[PDB]
Amino acid sequence: MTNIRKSHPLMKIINNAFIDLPAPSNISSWWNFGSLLGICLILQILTGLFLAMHYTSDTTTAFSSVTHICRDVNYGWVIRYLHANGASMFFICLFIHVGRGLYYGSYMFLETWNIGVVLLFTVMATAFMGYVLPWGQMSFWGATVITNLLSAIPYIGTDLVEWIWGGFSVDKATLTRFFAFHFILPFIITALAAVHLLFLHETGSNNPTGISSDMDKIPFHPYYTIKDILGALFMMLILLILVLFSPDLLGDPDNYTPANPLNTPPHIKPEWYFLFAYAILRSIPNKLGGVLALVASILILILMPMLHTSKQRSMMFRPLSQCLFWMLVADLITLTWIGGQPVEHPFIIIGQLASILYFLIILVLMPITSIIENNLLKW
Amino acid sequence: MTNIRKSHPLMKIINNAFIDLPAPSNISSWWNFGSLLGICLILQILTGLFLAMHYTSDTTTAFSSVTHICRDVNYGWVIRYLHANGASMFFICLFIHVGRGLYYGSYMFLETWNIGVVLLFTVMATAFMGYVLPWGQMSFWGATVITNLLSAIPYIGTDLVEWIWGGFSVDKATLTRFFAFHFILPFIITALAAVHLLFLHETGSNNPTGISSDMDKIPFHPYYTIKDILGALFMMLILLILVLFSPDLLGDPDNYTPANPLNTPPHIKPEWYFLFAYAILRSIPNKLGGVLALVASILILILMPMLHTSKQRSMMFRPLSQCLFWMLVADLITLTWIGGQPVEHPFIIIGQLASILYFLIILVLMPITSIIENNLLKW
Amino acid sequence: MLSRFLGPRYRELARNWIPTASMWGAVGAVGLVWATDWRLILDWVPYINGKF
Amino acid sequence: REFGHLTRMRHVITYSLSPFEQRAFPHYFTKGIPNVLRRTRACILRVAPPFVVFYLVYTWGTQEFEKSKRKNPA
Amino acid sequence: KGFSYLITATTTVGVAYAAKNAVSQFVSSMSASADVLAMSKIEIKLSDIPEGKNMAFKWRGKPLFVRHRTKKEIDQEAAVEVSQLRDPQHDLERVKKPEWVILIGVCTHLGCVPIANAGDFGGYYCPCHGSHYDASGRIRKGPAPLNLEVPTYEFTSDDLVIVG
Amino acid sequence: TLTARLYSLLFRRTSTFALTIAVGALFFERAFDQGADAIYEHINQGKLWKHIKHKY
Amino acid sequence: DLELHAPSYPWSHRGLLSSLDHTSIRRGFQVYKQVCSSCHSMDYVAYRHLVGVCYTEEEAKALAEEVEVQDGPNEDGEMFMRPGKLSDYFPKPYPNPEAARAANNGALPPDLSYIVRARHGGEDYVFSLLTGYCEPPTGVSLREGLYFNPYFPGQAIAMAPPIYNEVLEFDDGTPATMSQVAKDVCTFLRWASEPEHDHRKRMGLKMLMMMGLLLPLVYAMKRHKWSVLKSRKLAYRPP
Amino acid sequence: EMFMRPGKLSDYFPKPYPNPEAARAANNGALPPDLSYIVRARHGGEDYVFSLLTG
Ligand code: HEM
Ligand code: HEM
Ligand code: HEM
Ligand code: HEM
Ligand code: FES
Repeated sequence: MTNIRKSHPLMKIINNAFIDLPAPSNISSWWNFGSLLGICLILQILTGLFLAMHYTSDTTTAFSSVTHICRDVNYGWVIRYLHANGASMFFICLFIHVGRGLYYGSYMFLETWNIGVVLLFTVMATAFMGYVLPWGQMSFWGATVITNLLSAIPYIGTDLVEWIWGGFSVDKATLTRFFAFHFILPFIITALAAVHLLFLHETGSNNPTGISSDMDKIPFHPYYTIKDILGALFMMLILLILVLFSPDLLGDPDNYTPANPLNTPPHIKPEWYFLFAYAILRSIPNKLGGVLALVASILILILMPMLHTSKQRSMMFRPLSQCLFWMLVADLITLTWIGGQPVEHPFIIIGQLASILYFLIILVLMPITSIIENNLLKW
Repeated sequence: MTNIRKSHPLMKIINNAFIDLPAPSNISSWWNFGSLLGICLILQILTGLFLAMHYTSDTTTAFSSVTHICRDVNYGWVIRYLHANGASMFFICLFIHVGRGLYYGSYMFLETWNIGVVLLFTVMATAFMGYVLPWGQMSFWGATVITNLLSAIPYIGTDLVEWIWGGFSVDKATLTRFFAFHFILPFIITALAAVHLLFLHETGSNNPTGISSDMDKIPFHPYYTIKDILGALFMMLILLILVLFSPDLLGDPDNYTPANPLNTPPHIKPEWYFLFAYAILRSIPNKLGGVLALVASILILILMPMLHTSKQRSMMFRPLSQCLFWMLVADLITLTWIGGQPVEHPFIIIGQLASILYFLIILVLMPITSIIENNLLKW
Repeated sequence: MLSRFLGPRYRELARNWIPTASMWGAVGAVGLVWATDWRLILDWVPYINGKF
Repeated sequence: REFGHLTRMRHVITYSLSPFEQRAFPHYFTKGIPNVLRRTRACILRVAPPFVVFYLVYTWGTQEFEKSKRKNPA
Repeated sequence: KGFSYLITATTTVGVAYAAKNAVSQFVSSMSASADVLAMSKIEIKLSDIPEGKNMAFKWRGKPLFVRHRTKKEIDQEAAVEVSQLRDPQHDLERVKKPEWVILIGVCTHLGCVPIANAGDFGGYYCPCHGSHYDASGRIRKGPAPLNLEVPTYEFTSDDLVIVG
Repeated sequence: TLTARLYSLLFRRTSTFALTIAVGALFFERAFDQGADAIYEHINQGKLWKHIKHKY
Repeated sequence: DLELHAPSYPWSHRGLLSSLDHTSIRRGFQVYKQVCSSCHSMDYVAYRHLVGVCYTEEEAKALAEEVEVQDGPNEDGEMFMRPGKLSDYFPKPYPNPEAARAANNGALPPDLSYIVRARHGGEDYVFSLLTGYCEPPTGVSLREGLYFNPYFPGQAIAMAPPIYNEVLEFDDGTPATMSQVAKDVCTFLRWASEPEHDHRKRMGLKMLMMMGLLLPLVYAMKRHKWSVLKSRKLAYRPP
Repeated sequence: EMFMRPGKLSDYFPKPYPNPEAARAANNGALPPDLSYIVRARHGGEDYVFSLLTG
């Protein structure tokens, strides 16, 4: 006789995934965010479906439909604001996950790191396309600006922006295409996340100390299932606080206005999670330089495995690198704050300095600090 | 040091699922349909997305949006009719696949068979919700009839029906939720097809002779890749002939009329691939009995691995069983034709006899005949 | 990496694969021109410019 | 299920030739037509009768609909 | 081998033709549809504008700017700071029309719509980052580094005009 | 043989195979489009718009 | 009860690779312009679709300019008239759908944008229904204001006989006999239902030739690769 | 004809000006914004609205 959990192929995959997977016993709370992302994803999908069941995708009846969701559908406002704030929770967990990967040297797992970068790209694309769907003033003008950025591409720029627009501006065609891509993309994200977990399992998780945890391993089920359950409950508490008490805290009030193409908002800004890159593109004067810096701000995560030079994988035993990492985090928050602020002195100078310092830390200060680090330990 | 094809994890899965998979050397052309359905699935998804980018799931604009797709979108008509006739081809290949499984005793694979039944049910649901989207006369009234079917279930009944309707009857809300469910479902179908292949691979495949083919397995890539490519080319030939020469061959003309709820079309029939169920519906006078028979017609495939009594897996060496199976197929076409025709004296009795025969062959004639054959062959 | 790949045998391998890689790049260029229907290039090749 | 532990054989020899040495259509019509005719002869006596009786039933029902449809002299 | 691979080569050529003529179908579907391919022929007319009045309509999904150039600008602004003005341009270079200058409604600094009849002169003041525009569309003060691009004004007979 | 020369001049290398396929498709698209359009116009001569633009 | 199915007429486009006779399309549009548009409506097609099919660009813009079309709000919010443009759909004779029934006996004229593709039978029906009017047979009295047409289901149409010989004058100068008018308007309605008809047939020709080329070659490739197994010769030599 | 009838419960709030352009014309030229979302569409909410009306 065979145990069904270890013999049934479906239960075999589940067992090797998160039942008897050997995981380090000393992984901190910062790892829970991984599961949270998946949890958020699942929640998002559910809410997304219940939003797609009352949302037309026509310019004439987009915004009104959303109001019909909030004002007429039984328990509709809860689903709508659950989606809106779950997007912010998703991005909070995504940023914390990226920070954890940077800190404890989890980017040394190359394939998982690259798959994660692809997942990041897809998640930002999906969220941007989703924000257009309510067809508020902010959605329309943000889509207009972002797609107008693509006109800076040489030779094939204007054709590309006209093509994506499905015309000559953001209109019914663009809204419908954005709805379709917003629908399909999260399933691609799910497949990519499955691939991410697959690549991760062939090497096992990395502990905070960086040293291989092969000698000290515990089964995933009796410990980390309940630990991730507690993490999911805490994230649910925070998300529900946002939804029930300040639903439009992380939301521009201008979005609650029909998208009028004949009147711009006095201030145009993306959502908060998109500001860190947005301000970066604001720093570079050249239009194509802005696009290149925008793509580099995220693609620079690819160079992390190559730029690593310290003999130790993790950062628990590298104080100077720790100060550098927290400098980078503070700089990211600086860029996020600046992006929302209008372009004007002194924000131009501070934004330029913040972007320059970000790139300097990522490419120069960290490897040089690691090389200095090695000498202090006689290696 | 090792080939990437069988060392890289994703490459290893692809290798031992499509390249180096040992398959029987004598699988006939019928087995090719297993590939075609999957290709059809992709052709259903990839084309379907491009309709979602110009389709607005609103009662006031759904039909107008579809006409806009077919008349104003560049090559939109190709996408629309490719999608419709590809769904028809999907059902053709699905029925042929079920026939192959039933004939050459494939239902001994149990898990794969049940997963296939679930996939079949999901596909019928997907097509049902799909037909409603153009919001034609036949779309609207077929949706009305099929949803009103569920009123026959005891107790819950009308409450469940109105829950599906999102109101007192089919309306804008019903159209929107049908569109959303239609969008989500095929990805669930894709995951279920992956599970189907996973279950199938553990045991291999059933060759036409029905005997174990472990002594004649051949690598998949050199032979069956090109064989299934030829099959897909043939399926493309048939599908493209249908699309480009008689686009509305398998389609009611009245669907080109905007859905007017104040006029019942003279004929109310579902799509051609549902009639065999609908005819069974027409056979049973009792509404609850009719719905139970309708679901049992498809559910009977689960009983097949329990109803097989012949000591021979395949049907290749069993003449009377072959005659019974072909009588069953002819009964299926008879049911389709009867469902197509209205309900009068010439057709009512034929429908009753056809339904009784369809159940009798599966549940009674086939097992008793297998006993007769076993006795006749000295075992 | 900066010096391990810089070797006489590696340089010879580069020379060996220069024809293959270069005409693979030519393959890609011609395929891109054909796929995008690049008029700026296709306007010069005879009997193909008649398409426009 | 991968190659290596499929089954056990002994004293079985398989001769084969390169695909570049044989003709991909060796006696396509000389031997193919007799084989197709033999297969049709073997299968038709079992496959045809249900479809021919289906055709009879279809024609009978289609004609039955009209005369029940037709005018009754009264 | 040449014959056997010639079969494969001809197959691949046919498949390449089919693949191009299949992917191009979808790509062209994702381009602008025929209904929005009826553009750039707006039949607006100039008989609703004297000097200073500044109607703006919709065209190609963007605002356009129909304004009677004021009796001042036609004579002075054609030579007001013609040296640099942050961009070199003469008034009738903008439009052959000497009384019905027309522009596009995208302020050429970041992407916006300058509200009409405002600014230190009063032509077009961009609500976003200030950047007033002259009544003929010129930029003198403001973060805006370039002037409004003028759409191809296919002015028809009499009042009726065509932009684009 | 012509076929042998074609093989061991332009078929042996898979990259040369790809270049041959690319150029062959480049010419075949034009040839096939021209031929099919000419045939289709021949079948429906006088029934297409291009055959009656001269009148109006 | 009973209904009379329309006979299969020998249409010019009936052929497998045939195209709509676009001159007849132009004449049929004329017929719709001065006969059917008076009470019947067509929406999904516009003057823009006429170019490159039956009318040249100048003729199409003149046709659009002839009619008067309601526009958006005025400088104070009025409903000002405007000469139609190429981007204007064909005007609807009756503003609200109920007004069409009110003007008629009570049955609204169906839109012809899909009437060929929505009626079971196709052009043969729409043609014959026009050229099928006859005096009612004895024993079946029709209501006042109703008309007997065998092909129309129910045999009781609300049409005044629309097409009769010498109703309109074709620009070409072909005779205006009732059969000619019916045939040309039926061809135009078929074009209206399926604008891509000619392009569909052209692509179908291309597909037929391409598959007749590819399928033998891919079958040859399959035979080539499988010939290792279809020519293998087994042997058994037990000790 | 587009006749007249007393409003019922299901009916939405009345709209004084037929088209928004008529609304602009009736006033100096500005558009009175819809009040269904004013509080949560303007930075400040009820505080801003109260200050605007009484300030
Ligand atoms: C779609 C969102 C994502 C999901 C659902 C996801 C899922 C997961 C999960 C569940 C884990 C295991 C738990 C953990 O260690 O955190 C994990 C690990 C990891 N993920 Fe992600 N991830 C996502 C995005 C990313 C991103 C953006 C990156 C960085 C580019 C990334 C890189 C990693 C790395 C390096 C690990 C291993 C961490 C370690 O072993 O300590 N992931 N991922
Ligand atoms: C990857 C996970 C997802 C993210 C991050 C995401 C993000 C967003 C965001 C930010 C919005 C704008 C909300 C607002 O402005 O009020 C939105 C709206 C929407 N999303 Fe998603 N979404 C996700 C998944 C889905 C899925 C799977 C669906 C479809 C089932 C979906 C359907 C919608 C719809 C219909 C809207 C419009 C309703 C609205 O804007 O409130 N979303 N999404
Ligand atoms: C399981 C495979 C699928 C089947 C069997 C299926 C079936 C159908 C059918 C029968 C129609 C009606 C077509 C017509 O009457 O003209 C339809 C329409 C539609 N389907 Fe699907 N579908 C499938 C997959 C998809 C997918 C994956 C999507 C989304 C990407 C999708 C989106 C649509 C849309 C938007 C329409 C309306 C377009 C139209 O009017 O034809 N379908 N589908
Ligand atoms: C969503 C549609 C389906 C897809 C994409 C699918 C996919 C496949 C594929 C690719 C194969 C291997 C090729 C073959 O053996 O023919 C297969 C085998 C099989 N499928 Fe399906 N299938 C589908 C529906 C079904 C249904 C409805 C059933 C029956 C309930 C079923 C039962 C089987 C069985 C028994 C086999 C094994 C046949 C054999 O290898 O001898 N499948 N399926
Ligand atoms: S966009 Fe008008 S000034 Fe910046």
